[PDB]
Amino acid sequence: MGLPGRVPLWVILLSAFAGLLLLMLLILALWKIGFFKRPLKKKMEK
Repeated sequence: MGLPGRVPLWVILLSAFAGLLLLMLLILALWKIGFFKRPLKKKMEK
């Protein structure tokens, strides 16, 4: 066994799709660490 090192066009899709998962998770991950860093309209009643 051993491929000639070919590069399947899918590599771009399979990769782009693979990296998308992390690339998204970072953006979403921040949001959790972001939104959470912004409490909604504090309470009142003094």
